[PDB]
Amino acid sequence: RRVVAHMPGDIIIGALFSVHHQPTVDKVHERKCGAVREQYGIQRVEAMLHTLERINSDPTLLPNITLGCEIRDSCWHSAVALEQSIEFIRDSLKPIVGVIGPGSSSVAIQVQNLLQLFNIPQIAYSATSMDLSDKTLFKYFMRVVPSDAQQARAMVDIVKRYNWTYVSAVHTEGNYGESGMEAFKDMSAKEGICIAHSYKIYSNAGEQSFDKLLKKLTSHLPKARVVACFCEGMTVRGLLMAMRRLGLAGEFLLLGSDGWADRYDVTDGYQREAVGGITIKLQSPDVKWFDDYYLKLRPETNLRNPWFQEFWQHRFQCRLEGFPQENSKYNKTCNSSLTLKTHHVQDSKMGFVINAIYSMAYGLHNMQMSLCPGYAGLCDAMKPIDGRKLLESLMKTAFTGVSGDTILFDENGDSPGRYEIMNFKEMGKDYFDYINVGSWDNGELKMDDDEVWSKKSNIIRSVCSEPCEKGQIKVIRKGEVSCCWTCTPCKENEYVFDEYTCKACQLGSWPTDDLTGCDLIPVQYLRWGDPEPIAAVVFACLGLLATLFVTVVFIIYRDTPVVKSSSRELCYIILAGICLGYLCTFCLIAKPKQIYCYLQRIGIGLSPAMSYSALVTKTNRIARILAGMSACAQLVIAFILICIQLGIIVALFIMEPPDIMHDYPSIREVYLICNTTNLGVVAPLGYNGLLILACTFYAFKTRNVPANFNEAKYIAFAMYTTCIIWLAFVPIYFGSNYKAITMCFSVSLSATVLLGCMFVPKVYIILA
Amino acid sequence: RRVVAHMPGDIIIGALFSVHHQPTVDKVHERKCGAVREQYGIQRVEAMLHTLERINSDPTLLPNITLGCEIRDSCWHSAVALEQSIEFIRDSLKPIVGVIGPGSSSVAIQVQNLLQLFNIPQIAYSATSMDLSDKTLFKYFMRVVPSDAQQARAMVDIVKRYNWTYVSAVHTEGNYGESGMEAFKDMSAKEGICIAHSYKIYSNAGEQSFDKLLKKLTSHLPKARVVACFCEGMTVRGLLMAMRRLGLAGEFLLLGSDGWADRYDVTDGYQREAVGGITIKLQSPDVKWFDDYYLKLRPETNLRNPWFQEFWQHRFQCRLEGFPQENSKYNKTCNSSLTLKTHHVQDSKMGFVINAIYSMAYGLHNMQMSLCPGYAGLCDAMKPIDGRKLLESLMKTAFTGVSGDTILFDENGDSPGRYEIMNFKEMGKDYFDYINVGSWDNGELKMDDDEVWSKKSNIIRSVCSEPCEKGQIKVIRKGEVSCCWTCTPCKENEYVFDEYTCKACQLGSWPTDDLTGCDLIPVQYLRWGDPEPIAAVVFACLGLLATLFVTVVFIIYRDTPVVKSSSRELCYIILAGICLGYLCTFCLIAKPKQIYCYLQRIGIGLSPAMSYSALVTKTNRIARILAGMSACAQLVIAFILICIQLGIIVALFIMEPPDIMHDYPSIREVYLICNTTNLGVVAPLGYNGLLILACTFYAFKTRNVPANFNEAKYIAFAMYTTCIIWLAFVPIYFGSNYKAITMCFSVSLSATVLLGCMFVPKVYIILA
Ligand SMILES: C[C@@H](NC(=O)c1ccc(C#Cc2cccc(F)c2)cn1)C(C)(C)O
Ligand SMILES: C[C@@H](NC(=O)c1ccc(C#Cc2cccc(F)c2)cn1)C(C)(C)O
Ligand SMILES: *[C@@H]1O[C@H](CO)[C@@H](O)[C@H](O)[C@H]1NC(C)=O
Ligand SMILES: *[C@@H]1O[C@H](CO)[C@@H](O)[C@H](O)[C@H]1NC(C)=O
Ligand SMILES: N[C@@H](Cn1oc(=O)[nH]c1=O)C(=O)O
Ligand SMILES: N[C@@H](Cn1oc(=O)[nH]c1=O)C(=O)O
Repeated sequence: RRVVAHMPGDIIIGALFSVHHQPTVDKVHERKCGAVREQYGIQRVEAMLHTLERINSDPTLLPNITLGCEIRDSCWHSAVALEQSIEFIRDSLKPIVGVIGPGSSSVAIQVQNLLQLFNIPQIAYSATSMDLSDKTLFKYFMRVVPSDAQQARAMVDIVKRYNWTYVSAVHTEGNYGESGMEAFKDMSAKEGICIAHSYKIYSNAGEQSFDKLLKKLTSHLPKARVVACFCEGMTVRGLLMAMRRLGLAGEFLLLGSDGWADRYDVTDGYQREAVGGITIKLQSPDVKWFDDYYLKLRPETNLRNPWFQEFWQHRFQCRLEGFPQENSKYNKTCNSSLTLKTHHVQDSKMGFVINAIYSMAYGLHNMQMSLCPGYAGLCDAMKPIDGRKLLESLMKTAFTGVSGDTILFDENGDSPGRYEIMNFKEMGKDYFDYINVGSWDNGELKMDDDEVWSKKSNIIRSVCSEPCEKGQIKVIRKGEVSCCWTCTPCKENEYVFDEYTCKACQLGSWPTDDLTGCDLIPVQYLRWGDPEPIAAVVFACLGLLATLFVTVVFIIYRDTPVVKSSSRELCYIILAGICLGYLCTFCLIAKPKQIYCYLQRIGIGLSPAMSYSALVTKTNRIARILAGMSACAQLVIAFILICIQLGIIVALFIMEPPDIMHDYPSIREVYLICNTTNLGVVAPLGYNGLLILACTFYAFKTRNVPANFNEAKYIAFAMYTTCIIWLAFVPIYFGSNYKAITMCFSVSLSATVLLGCMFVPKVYIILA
Repeated sequence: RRVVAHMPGDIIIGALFSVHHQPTVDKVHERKCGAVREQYGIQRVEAMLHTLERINSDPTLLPNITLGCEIRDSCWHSAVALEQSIEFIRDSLKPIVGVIGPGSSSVAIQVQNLLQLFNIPQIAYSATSMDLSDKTLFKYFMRVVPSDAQQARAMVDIVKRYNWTYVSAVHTEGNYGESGMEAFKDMSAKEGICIAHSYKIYSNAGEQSFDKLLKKLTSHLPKARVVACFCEGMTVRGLLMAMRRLGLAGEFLLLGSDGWADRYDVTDGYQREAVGGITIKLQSPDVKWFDDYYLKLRPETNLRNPWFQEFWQHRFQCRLEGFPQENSKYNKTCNSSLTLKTHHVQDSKMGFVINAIYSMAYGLHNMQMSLCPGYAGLCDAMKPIDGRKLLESLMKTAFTGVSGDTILFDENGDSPGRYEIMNFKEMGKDYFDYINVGSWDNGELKMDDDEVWSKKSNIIRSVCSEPCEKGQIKVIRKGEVSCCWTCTPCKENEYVFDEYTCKACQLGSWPTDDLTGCDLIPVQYLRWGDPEPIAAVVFACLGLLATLFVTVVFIIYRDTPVVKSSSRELCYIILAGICLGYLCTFCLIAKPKQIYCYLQRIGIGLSPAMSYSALVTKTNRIARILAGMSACAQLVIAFILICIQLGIIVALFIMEPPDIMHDYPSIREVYLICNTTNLGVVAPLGYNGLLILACTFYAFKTRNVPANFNEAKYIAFAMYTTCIIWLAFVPIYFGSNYKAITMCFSVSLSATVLLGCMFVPKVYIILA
């Protein structure tokens, strides 16, 4: 029923070219094909018809015998191609020794499933899916083109080079699109790429299907502006027509594939919508001798091609009245002046088709040479050409292609190849073209970023979220695509440990600038400078001057009656304690070290205790003599209890060594202090307070007595005031942080009031 | 060539049964298929051979015409089935009017692609993939079974019923497994299920492939304990063999499908590894007449089935001497006592097979009744049986199946069906069986959770992470599936409002008990009661009593001679001041409101001024008396001094109006006290300090002058004591936030010392 192109020969080679368009979604069941094709149709048919005659004319290839062909139309449809393939193998049920496989991957799979049953090798020129690399299922299938694994790698490289992270995905329903999108999704989601949503659609889908697909694509338009299309040319054209219908004229960047390549028939009429698209095209130089033969073809003389008259009518819209094919649908006639030179575009994969035919010829040549080296022709051992031997010879053959490079097949039947990255641009006014803006070879992507985006303002990068590495802010993911995150700044206490978590530093520590890491907060100590410490040391200096003056005035007047009243040694240890207190004041405000830290503690424990014990063991005799031991050796009765005092601090000392803790009152600052604790400091103060209570009780006992210049009342008043000076600082000491300056002040004031109200009257009048 | 089973008839019906096993991975190219099958092989062939004879015998169906058949072996392989299908259509190049399609989905697709080119209806009994529902690509395909969309729905229902979330997935490479797993993935990822990893493998893959697959499965073993297998019976058997080999004995839960169903040939020998697995099986009642016919078959008499001798020798391991198919591999001979009744198991999908055949017959009948109603037989308008008419009659035919229900086809060529959920359990010792533990019909999943997991301890649910929603802890997702989360506690300041983020209360609130919502922690005020305020109130009461007693004494003893030197009005001013102080302390300790601290400030200002202003001028007069306008100048001096302080207080109030602030010292607690500043509490305090200094200077001037019982000495005692108290409260005030209670104490103590050192000599002297 369907027509076929013949060429007589001793050996017949089949061919499946999509001369006509895929049947519409209505007429699929009738299996009637659409309009004729030029690039994928007549050009390839003429290419095969001419290359066979070139081979036949060549004496150095397939000598003494001729190569024929039986070219059939597959209409880019699996059913039509399967029917034509059945027509191929009808003889096996002149035999077809091999076919030049169809262009579509799914169609090639369908044809191979039938052909491998009859041992008919099949060489494809544009079938690209990875599924055809499985030699277990597709043993009799070979390619002159690489698989789409390299194409998926190239697409991922392109999306990676341009910061594209949040893209959408579209692929044509079938085997090429499906496998390509699976490979792309795998190797993209592996590295860094996030897909907004993957869509699939048939090439022959209606207008409504493409409209719905474009609406779904636009649902993510503000964020995902890049659409990775592992789609055929017709799918991309349908997308462009949908864009035109609903007024989208540059909101998307279409990233095409080998299906789009640099085809002018997929952007014609809709150039404005496809501008800025980036496509991948298998590298194949133009074939000059094909152009020299094709452009001189005329319908009157071209009889061996059954589709040439229809193509001539369809291209130059006209009617060939003289010939049986007229097609009066075209109103005007064709004058003998129209030529194929005008608006001639040679298809991209012409080299591949010629290479496939040459490959089959060379395989046949090798097999013939191997079988009968002597005979020049078809030997008796070659009349029943075996498909297995031909396949074996083809799998190892190597030759020189039309381009000039070496064509050879690997273990999977594929062939080496490199890609060109083309960009659809507007060059002039009302002029669009495909510009070669890069290449991809074995993982090396050499792109040129000046022709595409001839400026710094490129396409808005398809990113879900802006880079959120701005200082404090971290990144959290809400379960959806790991590229759509939300930004939360975390507390100044913590610093970022990774991009998704920030952790806290140690108890005493602060994050560094920009929270890159963590540092140690400097320990700010009580300095020898500062207002309060310098005031304290001034106080201590005044105190020392007072003590030395009083000691001098006592040494001058040793045995005077106005002095020799009580034990003189008690009124030596009192001044000793007074001096030691101010020595403690000096020792306290200092860098916390090992020696100073126990020196200050033993001093605080020992000084006021000694002085006030001396005062008590003076007043005891002083008032018991008038109320009704003593002698002069009361110094002992003091010392022993003072020794007890010493002993108890020994008990407190042995438990707590004079170390330094690093007090942390807040997260911001760090302080260092002595090893003094509540238990270690409340006991000596408790003992001192008991002594104070006894002294106060007994100063009350004596109060007013007639003595030498009335010491008793003044010392009682000093005791009274000291009792409350001690208590004043208690709230701002127990639990506070400045307990050192308070200790210095308390000791200073206590010493001053004790010295000023017991010594000053007596020695003052003595000097006066 | 391959052997086929013939049956003469007027109309021939093709059939493709997997009589032999799938060719091994090393024999695929030769297309030599393996050992014979019983359930999927001989049983189905015998079923068709007997069903056709039943139809021929039946006069009410297809009268006056006999039904023939040409049964061929597909070996469960696409290539072998395609070869057999080519042999079916070889006449078109007695015609085959229709085939009973193969069992596999991919094999059925391959056969349909070829059959639709010749208008040959194909009815499948077990092909269940969704892809075969597309009537555009598979117009001539019908089935008596539902698609696997319902099966994926059933699997998702089962995984969601037992709260399996982090399941793993395996499917057989092909069309049934692929489509089933895509459907399951969609339907499961939609609701709440996550897939640890999806794996694919061929049925005839080697031991190494299954070992690698099982190692990858065990890589998630502790967490992903349930495996959803959209796998064929042979894939499940291979998984079981791997489990036996590498020592897995029941730490996986295999969730089978229609491929597994309740097949005993996938768990034979490896029952221990498959125990506990849950499978889905299409419901099909056992056919009784088929059992009656089948169990009486003998190799001697059964000649029409060419595979019966081989099957007989394979099943009972023995050699048949009396027939050409000796197969001397087996040692022993076959005695005339072996019967098929022993260990007989009828396959699950037998009724479907019968139904398919019946459906075809019925359709033919209908079409005949539609074409030639009068003639009984094959009318002249029916000799070239038309595929389109037969398909159209099949698509609308409805009849009664062997089960008893009504078989009919919908618009997609499918048929209604329901599923049984079976469980592989161990009944006794060394005895395993498939137990019907549930069903699934049109979305309703009935199950028996007591039969599977007899105890409450079921299989450890496949969960990637334990429920983190308990208390303050929060869920954080990493860069992987959303069913695995890290459980991290966020601080007690924050409350969780969403399961993936928690936020802190603004300034003065706390999270509730449920950590859902801030609670606005209550404010704390001075709180009438408590020990300290009660003591303060007691002191205030004592002071008021003292003031009233002194005033009563003063007003009773008006112009007594001893009280004549001191100014009466100045004493009145003093008493008024002390009374105002004791009222101000009462006012201050209370709930803070506008009016309260509107006058508490003027109290704290005036009352000390009211007293000390009078006292200073009194002392000035008493000093001028000794050193050298009585009352007239003193009152105006008091006037101007009190007025200057009143003006200062008024200006401070005007410049800084009082408002009840809600100061927040920390996040934990909130306090309210009406606004005060450094100036607001220093300027009046500084003024009164100047007053105290002046009073101290003057009463030092007078010191111990002879007077009425030397009131100067009492004044000196008063100023000493007052200065001491004022200096005493500095640390507790300026070091802590207890402003109110310390102010109460200070005011009360100053007032009481002024009331003690004065007016006590007066009262106790004038009393005598
Ligand atoms: C600050 C603190 N005060 C003291 O822990 C303290 C310790 C020692 C002294 C003293 C003294 C002194 C007095 C006179 C002569 C002399 F040699 C020494 C005062 N306060 C408390 C109890 C919280 O008020
Ligand atoms: C807590 C603080 N005390 C006061 O801010 C203060 C304010 C007023 C008074 C008083 C009084 C008074 C005394 C006698 C009669 C009278 F009517 C009033 C005391 N202290 C300081 C100075 C740190 O001690
Ligand atoms: C984003 O692309 C730019 C060039 O367009 C370049 O900085 C780099 O390839 C990408 N940036 C990063 C951080 O990788
Ligand atoms: C599964 O569903 C929820 C999980 O929290 C629970 O209420 C129920 O008891 C679980 N188990 C079964 C057998 O439904
Ligand atoms: N690469 C495609 C072939 N191809 O698809 C088109 O749309 N044009 C074209 O040449 C395939 O592998 O099927
Ligand atoms: N629906 C299944 C049918 N089936 O698969 C098996 O492995 N056994 C069996 O009956 C398929 O499409 O393959």
